Amino acid sequence: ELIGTMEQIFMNVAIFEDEVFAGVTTHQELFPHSLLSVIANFIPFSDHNQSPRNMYQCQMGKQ
Amino acid sequence: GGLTCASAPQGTLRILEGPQQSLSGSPLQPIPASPPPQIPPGLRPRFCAFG
Repeated sequence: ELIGTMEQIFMNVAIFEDEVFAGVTTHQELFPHSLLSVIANFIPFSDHNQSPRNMYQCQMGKQ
Repeated sequence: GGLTCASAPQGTLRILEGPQQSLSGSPLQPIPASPPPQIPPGLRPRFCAFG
């Protein structure tokens, strides 16, 4: 389903399959790192380093 | 051909197509969990200490 910008303030999407419940959860993201850009995916182990390190790596790789 | 007026209608039946039944299944169909990474089979020490 192509959820748009205003639908997903009223939809209960879920990230993981375990977080899907009965009656509450109505959608699910495709793969759980979908919230990240193309360049910020290319960072290895993004969930372990701090956030300005990632925001600085995204402008290292473009230099 | 005079077309005189009549009284007030009591109720107004609204005909509309029915709700989409049997569209959603009674269990849900989630994307399956991506598997946790395995230690691959056939791992051995390939580096021998020199001399």
